[PDB]
Amino acid sequence: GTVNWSVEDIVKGINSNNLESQLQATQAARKLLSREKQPPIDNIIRAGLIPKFVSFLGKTDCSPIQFESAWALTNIASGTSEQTKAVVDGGAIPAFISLLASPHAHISEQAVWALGNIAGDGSAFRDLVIKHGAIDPLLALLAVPDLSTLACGYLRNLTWTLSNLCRNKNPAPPLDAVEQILPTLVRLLHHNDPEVLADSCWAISYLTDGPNERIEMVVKKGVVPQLVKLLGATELPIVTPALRAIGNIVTGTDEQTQKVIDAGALAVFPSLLTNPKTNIQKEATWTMSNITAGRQDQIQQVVNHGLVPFLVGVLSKADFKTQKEAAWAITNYTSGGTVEQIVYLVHCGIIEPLMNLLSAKDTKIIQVILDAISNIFQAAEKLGETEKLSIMIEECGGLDKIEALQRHENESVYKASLNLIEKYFS
Amino acid sequence: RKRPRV
Repeated sequence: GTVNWSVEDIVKGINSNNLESQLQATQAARKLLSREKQPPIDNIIRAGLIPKFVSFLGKTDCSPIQFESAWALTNIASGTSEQTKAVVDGGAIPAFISLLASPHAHISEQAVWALGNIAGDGSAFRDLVIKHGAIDPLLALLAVPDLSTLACGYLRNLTWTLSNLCRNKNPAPPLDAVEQILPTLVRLLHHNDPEVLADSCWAISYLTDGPNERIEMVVKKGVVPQLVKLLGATELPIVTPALRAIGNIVTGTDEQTQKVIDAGALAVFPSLLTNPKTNIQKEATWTMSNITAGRQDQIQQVVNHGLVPFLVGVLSKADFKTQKEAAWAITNYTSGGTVEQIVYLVHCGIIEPLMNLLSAKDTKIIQVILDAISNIFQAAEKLGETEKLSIMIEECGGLDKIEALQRHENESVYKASLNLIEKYFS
Repeated sequence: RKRPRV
């Protein structure tokens, strides 16, 4: 019927003055654009078909051509920024927003999907979709007493499109648009479906990726306990965005961080800091570094939850990017912690893995480590035991590495290293 | 970020 038409034939059918001929040509275009190996998006665009598709979105009496043109345009809009731009340039945004009210769920859903691709291009099209008024009819689709009565695929598409309206920076989404979306997001964050949860978490992770007032908007909605619960999920597609959101939240104020600690997040980090997925380990350690940058009572809760040995472990053996995050966690800890907290750190075995990382070809981690060593030496001086620490550092090979760094081509490196040798090894 | 319907 409509499989493997030529673009020439699609054009001839869409140019006929016969709505049913147009419908069949539009379906043929949809099937072309729905094949996976290199759909001819640019050939369709060049044939001038986008404005016809867009005008078909308004044909209320031929709902199949609304559906077929919506799908065709969705797949064009899923392409490069230039292809998405051709869809927007054809007037598609207000036509899709009008389609959100279609009595045919499959057509409404297709408009949701299209708007998600357009908004997902970037900040400017995201904000243009918002200016045309997409948010109110999108949210109205979710204004039911129990989300479980909506079709699963429909709900997943709505969640994904809403997460694209929360996404991207420079600029972040408008504050009022965020406030309007957030209660529906909180509700989706409690829905039982794994993909709805994953995409809800992604949305929250976008919204918390920014200055403290943005984080506060999210935290004051009370979602942190639910984020921590999802941090413990078995599905990696959920843990990844949930951990990202928690990490973002702990880049804020110590009071925001404290919400994360009070919700029980620290009890999941034994698993996270040993997780077989390298990126989970890395982002868990990043999160820990922004918790050891906090107050001494927060550092103390890291101690009480037994996480210091887990930081020793990721410093000892992990992917290098994780090890560097662990170096940051350690210097933050040593810079902010009490003397007894730093003593405890050393008794957990931090010194040797810290020293072994002075062999690394990355001058930034070397600076971080040297700074940590100075902080620890300062605790030792406050205890009159700089010498025992000097011995400990030498007996594990650390001094060789430090003086090797005296002749390092980076400046603050050899300055800090030299300083250390003058002050502590003579 | 973007996804086609297949």
